[PDB]
Amino acid sequence: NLKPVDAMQCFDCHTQIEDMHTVGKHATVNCVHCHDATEHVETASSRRMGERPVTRMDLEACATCHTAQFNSFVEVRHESHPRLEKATPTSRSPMFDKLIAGHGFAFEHAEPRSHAFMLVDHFVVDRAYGGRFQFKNWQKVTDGMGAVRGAWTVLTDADPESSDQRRFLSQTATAANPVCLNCKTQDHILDWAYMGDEHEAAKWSRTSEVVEFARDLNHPLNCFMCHDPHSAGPRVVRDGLINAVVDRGLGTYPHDPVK
Amino acid sequence: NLKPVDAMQCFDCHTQIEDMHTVGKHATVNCVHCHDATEHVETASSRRMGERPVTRMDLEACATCHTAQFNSFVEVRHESHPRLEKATPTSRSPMFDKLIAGHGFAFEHAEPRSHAFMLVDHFVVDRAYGGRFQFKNWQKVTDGMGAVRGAWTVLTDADPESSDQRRFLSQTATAANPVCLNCKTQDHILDWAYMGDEHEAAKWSRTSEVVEFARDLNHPLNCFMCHDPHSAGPRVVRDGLINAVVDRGLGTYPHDPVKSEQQGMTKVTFQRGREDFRAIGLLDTADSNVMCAQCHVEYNCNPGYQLSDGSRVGMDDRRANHFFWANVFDYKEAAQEIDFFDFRHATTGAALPKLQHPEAETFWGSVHERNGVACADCHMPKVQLENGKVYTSHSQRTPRDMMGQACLNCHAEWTEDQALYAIDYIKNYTHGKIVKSEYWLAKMIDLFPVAKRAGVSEDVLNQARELHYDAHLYWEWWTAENSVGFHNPDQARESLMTSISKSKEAVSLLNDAIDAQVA
Amino acid sequence: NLKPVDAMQCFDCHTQIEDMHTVGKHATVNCVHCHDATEHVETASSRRMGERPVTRMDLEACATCHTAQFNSFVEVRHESHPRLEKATPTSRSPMFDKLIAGHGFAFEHAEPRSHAFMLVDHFVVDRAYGGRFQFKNWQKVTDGMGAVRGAWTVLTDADPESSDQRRFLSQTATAANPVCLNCKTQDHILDWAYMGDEHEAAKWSRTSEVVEFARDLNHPLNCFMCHDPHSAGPRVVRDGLINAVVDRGLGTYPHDPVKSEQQGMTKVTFQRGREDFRAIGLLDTADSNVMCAQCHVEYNCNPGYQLSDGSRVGMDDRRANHFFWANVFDYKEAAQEIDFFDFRHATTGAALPKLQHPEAETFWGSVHERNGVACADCHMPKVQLENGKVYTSHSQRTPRDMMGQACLNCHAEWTEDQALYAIDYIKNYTHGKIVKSEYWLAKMIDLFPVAKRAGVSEDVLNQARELHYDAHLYWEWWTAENSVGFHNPDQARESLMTSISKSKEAVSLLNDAIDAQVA
Ligand code: HEC
Ligand code: HEC
Ligand code: HEC
Ligand code: HEC
Ligand code: HEC
Ligand code: HEC
Ligand code: HEC
Ligand code: HEC
Ligand code: HEC
Ligand code: HEC
Ligand code: HEC
Ligand code: HEC
Ligand code: HEC
Ligand code: HEC
Ligand SMILES: [Ca+2]
Ligand SMILES: [Ca+2]
Ligand SMILES: [Ca+2]
Ligand SMILES: [Ca+2]
Ligand SMILES: [Ca+2]
Repeated sequence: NLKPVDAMQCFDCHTQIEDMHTVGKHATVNCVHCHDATEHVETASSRRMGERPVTRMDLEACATCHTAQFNSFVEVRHESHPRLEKATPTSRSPMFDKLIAGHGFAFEHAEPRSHAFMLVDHFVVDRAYGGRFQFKNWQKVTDGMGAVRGAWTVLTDADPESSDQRRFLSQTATAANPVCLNCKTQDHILDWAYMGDEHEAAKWSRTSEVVEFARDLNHPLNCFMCHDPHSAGPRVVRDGLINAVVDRGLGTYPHDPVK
Repeated sequence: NLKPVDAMQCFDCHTQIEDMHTVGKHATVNCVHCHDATEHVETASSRRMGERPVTRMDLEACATCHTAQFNSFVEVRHESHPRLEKATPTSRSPMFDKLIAGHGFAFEHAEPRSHAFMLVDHFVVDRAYGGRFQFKNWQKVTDGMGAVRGAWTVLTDADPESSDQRRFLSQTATAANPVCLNCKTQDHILDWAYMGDEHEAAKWSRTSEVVEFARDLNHPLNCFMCHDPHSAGPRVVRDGLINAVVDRGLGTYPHDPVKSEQQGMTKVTFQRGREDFRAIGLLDTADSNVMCAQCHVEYNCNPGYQLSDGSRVGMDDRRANHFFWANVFDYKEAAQEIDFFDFRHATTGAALPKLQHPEAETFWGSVHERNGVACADCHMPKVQLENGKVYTSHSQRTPRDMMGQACLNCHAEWTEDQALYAIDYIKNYTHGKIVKSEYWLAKMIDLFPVAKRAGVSEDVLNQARELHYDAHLYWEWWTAENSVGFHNPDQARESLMTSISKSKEAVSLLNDAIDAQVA
Repeated sequence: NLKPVDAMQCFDCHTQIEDMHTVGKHATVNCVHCHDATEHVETASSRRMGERPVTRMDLEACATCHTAQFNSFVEVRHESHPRLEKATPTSRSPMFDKLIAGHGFAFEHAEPRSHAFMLVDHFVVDRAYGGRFQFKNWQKVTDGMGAVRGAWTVLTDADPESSDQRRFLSQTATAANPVCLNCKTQDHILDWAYMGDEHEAAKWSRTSEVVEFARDLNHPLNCFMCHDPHSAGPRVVRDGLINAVVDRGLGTYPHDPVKSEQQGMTKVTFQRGREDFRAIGLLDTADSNVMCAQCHVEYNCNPGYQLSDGSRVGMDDRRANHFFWANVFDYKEAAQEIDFFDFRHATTGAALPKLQHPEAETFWGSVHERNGVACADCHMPKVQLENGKVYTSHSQRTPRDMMGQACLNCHAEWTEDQALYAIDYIKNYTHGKIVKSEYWLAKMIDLFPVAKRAGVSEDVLNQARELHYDAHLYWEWWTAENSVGFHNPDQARESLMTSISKSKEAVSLLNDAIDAQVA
C-alpha cells in the first residue's frame, strides 16, 4: 500500500510546485501517488538534484481516484473502423495516391480510431518506422486497455539490436521522428526541452534517433496533457501550441482578441 | 478547496486511528476529506474530546475519489415496483392481513425497493410514524439521488413543534423506534452507544424519542457501513451483528466453525472518557455474506412480551435490539432463549413471533453458501468491461439484470433463459407452498371465534395457540424472506410443509372440539 | 355525389342554427353533409316540422373532412385487455362479489376498453339485457371500425319478436334502461327530451322499453358530443351534466367559482311546437374536463330507493337520471339531498350507494387540476410531427402510450421510466389500500350472519348498517374510479383510510355484540 511522504519537506526545495499544489483541488493528494522520491530526498540539496526521483506517467496513476473518467477514456469505439485506408473509393480520398504522390502518406494513411490506440497506431502504421513495430499478433488490435497499459505490452520490434530507421517490409516508409510523439504521448514530458531544442538536460530532442525514443515511450494521451497534476487545473503541455499562442502572440483565438 | 491537516497531530491522541490509517489503502487520504477538527484540536486533551469535530456522514464524501461505486449505488431500479403492498393477491402474502392481525405490519408492508430510498421509506411507511413524515409531494418518490443527499431534502414533517409519536392519518401505526434506524443509516454512529444502551456519551439510545432522533438523520446505507473509512478494509458496524458473532461467540458462520475462523470478525471498541462506547467488526476477508447480514436478518428491533409470563419487554431491555442469528429450524429455540415473542394474534390470541427478511440465516447451509458463493456474487458482481479498470457494482439488485456476471460465468452450461427458468421453478414452487400455508393458517384462524363461541375449553384453545406459533413461524419466515425460496429451496419446502402440517393439526383439533360442543 | 342545398332557405325558419353556423368554423359546410331535408322543406311551416328530415348521426359524416381525428378515434388499443372481469384477484376488486352482493354489477363488471366499443359493450355485457344481445360470433370482438359503423352490424338479438327485458342466459341481469344510453351514444339526440322527461315530441324517454330503444341506436360516442356540428365550437350535449352545471347552478368547477366563470357553459334550448324539448351546453373554452364529464362521472341512471322510507324510486322519477356532481367527501350529502340509495346489501341489509367511474369529480382539486391541466392533456394530446399540420389525437387512452406528449413535455426533469415509476408508486399504494379496505369490509360483512343468528339486536345491526354505508362509499369510489388514485392520490388515501376505519368500527361493534349474546 502507498505510504504518504512529507510534502512539506519537498516544498522546502519546490516552491514552484508548492504554489500550485497547495491552492488547487489536489492539495490533499500526496506526492507518493505519482513520484518515488525516497533516494532523491536522501541525496538532494536545493541546488543539486541528487538521485533522480521517479515520476509516474501511466494513466492508472489517476484512475485510482478518477475511475469514471479513466474508464470512459479507455473505451474502444468498435464502430470506428480500424486500419481503414483513406485512399480507397469508399473512404475520404478516392484519388489520394495520385494527388499525394511523392509524400510518405502514400504508404498508408488510415482513418483515426479511438484515442486508446494513438501511440500503438503511430508505431505500427506502414509510413512511420519501416514496418519495424507490429502488434504481437493480429488479436492485439482490439486491446485498448492493453495499449493504455503500455505500447510495448502489445507490440514487437523486428530488431531490438539496431536503432536505425529502415524498411523491414518493402512498401513502408520511415517518416516518424521525435516531434510526432508529442501528439501521441507525453511520457517524455520531463525528458524533452521546450520545442525539442537541444538542451543539456534533455535526453530527447528533435534530432534524436526516433527508434530509441520510441522504446522509452508507453502511454497514449496522458491524463495530465489537459490537467495539471499539481493544481488539477486546466492546461496544455504541447510545446508547439504554447509557442503559437503565447511566444508568437497569436492568442488562443487569433480571430477574436476579446475571447 | 480542501486544505490538508497534519494527521500526525491527530495521531498523537488517536493511536487506534493511526494504527488503522497508516497501514491500509487510505494511508494517503487526509482527514480533511471527512473531518473538520480545527476547534477540536485547539480544545481536546488526551482523554477529553473538547469541542466536537464535524464528521461527514454523507456518501458524497467518498464519491469524489470513488464516483463509479457511488453512481452504481445510487442507481434506482425502476423495475423494482415501488410502494407495493405485500398483503395483496398479486404480491407475496395474499392473506397477510388475516394472518398478521394484531401486528403493526397490518398497517402497511411494501416490497423492498432500491437502497437509495431506505431511510425515506422507513420514515414515510404507514406503520412507522403515524403518517407524520411524507414526501414533499408525490413527484419526490423518484428521487434516489435526492434521498441520498438527505432525507429531509425530500420529506416533510406534519408537526415540527411536537416530538411525540402519534397518528396524523387514521390508518397508521407508530411502530418506529430508535433501533430501526440502525438498519437504515449510520449517521448516528458517533452518537449511539453499542447496542443502544444508555451511555453518558450517547445522544441517542433505544429509549430516545424516535421523532427527535429521526430529525437528526439524513443518509441511507452509508458507504462506511461495509468499509472502514480509516483502513479502507472490510467491516461491519451494526451492533446487533457484532453482538451475535463476537459477544455471543456464535461466529460468522454458526454452522461451520472452520469457515467462521477463516472468515471471522474482530471487534474493535472505541471509548469515551475511557469507558467503552461504540464498536465495529473488522472482517478477515471482504465477505459480503456478513456485510449484508448487518440488515438482511431476522431481528428484534421493537418491544414485545415474555413467553414465560406475558410481561412487557420494552425498548429499555437489551432484547429490543437483538439478532437471533438462527435459521428457521433453530428460531423457536432462539426466541425461547431470550424468553420473547412479538405480538398476540388479534383473533386467535396466540403468542406469535414476527419474522423479518432472514436472508442471511436462510442462505446458511444452502448449496451456494456451501460452495463459497456470497451475496455479492449474485447481487453486486464485478463489472465486466471490454476495456477498462474493473470495479465492483454497488447496485444491489436482482441477478436478472446482470445474469452473465451474476450466474452464467459460473453456470457455463446454461443460457440466460435456462438460468431464469431454474430460478422461477423454485420461486413458483415455493410460492405455491406459501399460498397453501396461508390457506391452512386462515382456516385455523377462522375456527377460533367459532370455537370460543361454542364454549370450547381454554385448554383446547391453548393447545391450538401453541400450534399457531409453529404454523406461523414456518410460514412467515418465507413471506418475510425475499428470495421466495431461491436462497435455500429445500429448507423452504421443509418449513412450509411443516407450517401446513401444524395448521392441519390445529384445524382438526378445533373442528373436533367444536363438533363435541354441538353434540 | 352530394349536391349542396340553399342554407338561406333553411335559415328562414332556423334562426338559432343561422346564428351558430354563419359565425363558426363550419360556415362553409353545407347542410347536405348531415341532413337530407328536401321533403322537410316542402312540408314544414315556421312552427311545425312537417316531414322529418334525415339527420346523419354516423361518425363518418365528419370523417370525409376530418379523417385524421376519425382514424385516431376509432383505433383499438389491443393492450387494453377486453372483457376482463374486475371481480378477480388480478383485477381491480378481488372481493367485489362479496361487497357488491345485491347489486346487478355482480353479474359482470369488466374493465373499460377502447371507446369504439362502448355501445356494443353496453349491449352485450351480462348485467344489461339478460344476454339478449351478443356479438354475431367471437371474431367480431376485435372489430372497432365495425362497431363504429353500427352496433347492429356486429351484434345479434336472441329474439327480434319480443321487446321485454328478460334473461336469455341464466346468469345475467336486465339492468339496462334508457338513461344508460346517454353515455354510449347520442344517436337519439333529436328523439329524447331533456333529462328523458316525458314529452310529446320524444320517441324515447326514461320510461321507454329499453330493448326497443336499443334497436334504434347504432353509433358510439358521436363526434358531435363535444363539438357543435353547426358552429364547430366546443360543447356538451349530456342532459345530466347540463342539469348539474347550469340548472342547479353548481358551475363547471363547483369548488372554484372563478374558474367556473372563465370556463363556463351556456345552456341552449331547442323547442318543438314552441315548447322546450332538448338542450346543449356551449363551452366558453375547449375544456376537455367538462367534455369528458359527460360520461366519466358518478351518476344515477337507474331506479333505486329512498333513504327516508325505503320506497322505490322508478325510472319515471327525475332522480333516475342524475349527476351528483360531488366529490367523494360530498357524496353522502349529495345522495341525502335527493333522498336516494341504490341497493340493499344481500348479506348485511344495509342501504348502499352504487358508485361509478367518478373521474371528473375526483380530478377536482388535485394538483394537476389546480394547475390548469385537463383530461385531454394526458389522454388525447396534440400529435407531435417532425413535419406536418398538428392535430389533436382522438385516441383516448392511457398516457403510457404517449408519455413524451402526455407527461414529459411538462415534466422536463423526468425520463419516461421516472414518470412511469411515479404513476406506479401512487397506483400501487392506492391499490394496497383498496385491498385492505375490501379485507375489512369483508370481515364486517361476514359478521352480519353470525350476529343475526346469535340474536344481536336490530338496533346494533342498524348501527352497523349505517357504518356499512360509509365503509362502502369510501372504498367503492376507488374501484369505480379508473386511475387507481393517480387523479387525486391524497384524496384516495384519505377516503380509503376512512373506509377501513368505518369497517373496523363495525367489526368491533358486531364482535362485541355477538360475544355478549354468547355470554
Ligand atoms: C507532492 C506535493 C508533489 C511534489 C513535491 C511534486 N509533485 Fe509532481 N509531477 C507529476 C507529473 C505527471 C509530472 C510531470 C510534469 C507535468 O506533468 O507537468 C510532475 C512533475 C513534478 C516536478 C518537476 C517539475 C519540473 O521542474 O519540471 C516536481 C518538482 C514535482 N512534480 C513535485 C505528477 C504528480 C501527481 C499525480 C497525481 C501528484 C500527486 C504529484 N505530482 C505531486 C507532487
Ligand atoms: C492523475 C495525474 C490525475 C489527474 C489528471 C486528475 N487527478 Fe484528481 N482529484 C482528486 C480530488 C479529491 C479532487 C477534488 C474533487 C472535488 O472536490 O471536486 C480532484 C480533482 C481533479 C480534477 C478537477 C479539478 C478542478 O479544478 O475542477 C481534475 C481535472 C483531476 N483531479 C485530475 C483526487 C485525486 C487522487 C486521489 C488520491 C488522485 C490520485 C488524483 N486525483 C489524480 C489525478
Ligand atoms: C471466428 C471467424 C474467428 C475469428 C474472427 C478469429 N478466430 Fe481465432 N485463433 C485461435 C487460436 C488458437 C489462435 C492463435 C492464438 C495464439 O497463438 O496466441 C487464433 C488467432 C486468431 C487471430 C490472430 C491471427 C494472427 O495471424 O495473429 C485472429 C484475428 C482470430 N483468431 C480471430 C483459435 C480459434 C478457434 C478454435 C477452434 C476458432 C473457431 C477461431 N479461432 C475463430 C476465429
Ligand atoms: C510524425 C510524422 C507522425 C506520424 C508518423 C503520425 N502522427 Fe499523428 N495524429 C494526430 C491526430 C489529431 C490524429 C487523428 C486525426 C487524423 O488522423 O486525421 C493522428 C493520427 C495519426 C495516425 C492514425 C491515422 C493514420 O494516419 O493512419 C497515425 C498512424 C499517425 N497519426 C502517425 C496528431 C498528430 C500531431 C499533433 C500536431 C502530430 C505532431 C502527429 N500527429 C504526428 C504524427
Ligand atoms: C468514503 C468513506 C470512502 C470509502 C467508503 C472508501 N474510500 Fe477510498 N480509496 C482511495 C485510494 C487512493 C484507494 C487505494 C486504491 C488502490 O490502490 O487500489 C482507496 C481504496 C478504497 C477501498 C479499497 C480498499 C481495499 O483494501 O481493497 C475502499 C473499499 C474504499 N477506498 C472506500 C481514495 C479515496 C479518497 C480520495 C481522497 C477518498 C475521499 C476516499 N477514498 C473515500 C472513501
Ligand atoms: C449486501 C451487499 C446487501 C445486499 C446483497 C442487499 N442488501 Fe439491502 N436493503 C435494505 C433495505 C432497508 C432495503 C429496502 C429499501 C427500500 O425499500 O427503500 C433493501 C433492499 C435490498 C434489495 C432490493 C432492491 C430492489 O431493487 O428492490 C436487495 C437486492 C438487497 N437489499 C440486497 C437494507 C440493507 C442494509 C442496512 C443498512 C444493508 C447493509 C444491506 N441492505 C445490504 C445489502
Ligand atoms: C423498526 C420497527 C423498523 C421499521 C419501521 C422499518 N424497518 Fe426495515 N428493512 C430491513 C431490510 C433488510 C429491508 C429490505 C428487505 C425487506 O423489506 O424485506 C427493510 C425494509 C423496510 C421498509 C420497506 C419495506 C416495507 O416493509 O414497507 C420499511 C418501511 C422499513 N424497513 C421500516 C432491515 C431492517 C433492520 C436490520 C436488522 C431493522 C432493525 C429494521 N429494518 C427495522 C425497521
Ligand atoms: C458508498 C457509495 C460506497 C462506496 C464509495 C464504496 N463502497 Fe463498497 N464494496 C462492497 C463489496 C462487497 C466490495 C467488493 C469487495 C471484494 O469482492 O473484494 C466493495 C468494494 C468497494 C471498493 C473497491 C474497488 C471495487 O470496486 O472493487 C470501493 C472503492 C468501494 N467499495 C467503495 C460492499 C459495500 C457495502 C456493504 C453493503 C457498502 C455499504 C458499500 N460497499 C458502499 C460503498
Ligand atoms: C361531423 C359532425 C364534424 C365535426 C364533429 C367537426 N367537423 Fe369540421 N371543419 C371543416 C372546416 C373547413 C373547418 C375549419 C378548419 C380551420 O379553418 O381551422 C372545420 C373545423 C372543425 C373544428 C374546429 C373548430 C374550432 O372552432 O376550432 C371541429 C371541432 C370540427 N370541424 C368538427 C370542415 C368540415 C367538413 C367538410 C365538408 C365537414 C363534413 C365537417 N367539418 C364535419 C365535422
Ligand atoms: C374526454 C376526452 C374523455 C376521456 C379522456 C376519456 N373518455 Fe371515455 N369511456 C366511455 C366508455 C363507455 C368507456 C368504456 C368503453 C368500453 O369498455 O367499450 C370509456 C373508456 C375510456 C378509457 C379507457 C380506454 C382503454 O384503452 O381502456 C379512457 C382512457 C377514457 N374513456 C377517457 C365513455 C365516455 C363518454 C360517453 C359518451 C365520453 C364523452 C367519454 N368517455 C370521454 C372521455
Ligand atoms: C389461432 C390460434 C386461431 C385463433 C386465435 C382463431 N382461429 Fe379461427 N376460425 C376459422 C373458421 C373457418 C372460423 C369460423 C368462420 C365463420 O364461420 O365465420 C373461425 C372462427 C374463429 C373464432 C370465432 C369462434 C366462435 O366461436 O365464434 C375465433 C375467436 C377464431 N377463429 C380465432 C378458421 C381457422 C383456421 C383454418 C385452418 C385456423 C388455423 C384458425 N381458424 C385458427 C385460429
Ligand atoms: C345503465 C345501467 C348502464 C349500463 C348497463 C352500462 N353503462 Fe356505462 N360507462 C360509462 C363510462 C365512463 C364507462 C368507462 C369507465 C368504466 O367502465 O369504469 C362505462 C363503461 C361501461 C361498460 C364497460 C365496462 C363494464 O362495466 O363492463 C358497460 C358494459 C357499461 N358501461 C354499461 C359511463 C356511463 C354513464 C354516463 C354518466 C352512464 C349513464 C352509464 N355508463 C350507464 C350504463
Ligand atoms: C369524431 C371522430 C370526432 C371528430 C371528427 C373530431 N372530434 Fe374532437 N376534439 C376534442 C378536443 C378536446 C379537441 C382539442 C380542442 C383544443 O385543445 O383546442 C378536439 C379537436 C378537434 C378538431 C380540431 C383540430 C384538432 O385536431 O385540434 C377537430 C376537427 C375534431 N376534434 C374532430 C374532443 C372531442 C370529443 C369529446 C370527448 C369528442 C367526442 C370528439 N372530439 C370527437 C371528434
Ligand atoms: C403524465 C400522465 C404525467 C404524470 C405521470 C405526472 N404529470 Fe404532472 N404536474 C405538473 C405540475 C405543474 C405539477 C405540480 C408541480 C409542483 O407544484 O411541484 C405536477 C405534479 C405531478 C405529480 C405530483 C402530484 C402530487 O399530488 O403531489 C406527479 C406524480 C405528476 N405530476 C406526474 C404539470 C404537468 C403537466 C403540464 C401540462 C402535465 C402534462 C403533466 N404534469 C403530466 C403528468
Ligand atoms: Ca474514425
Ligand atoms: Ca423489490
Ligand atoms: Ca423479528
Ligand atoms: Ca382499460
Ligand atoms: Ca351511482
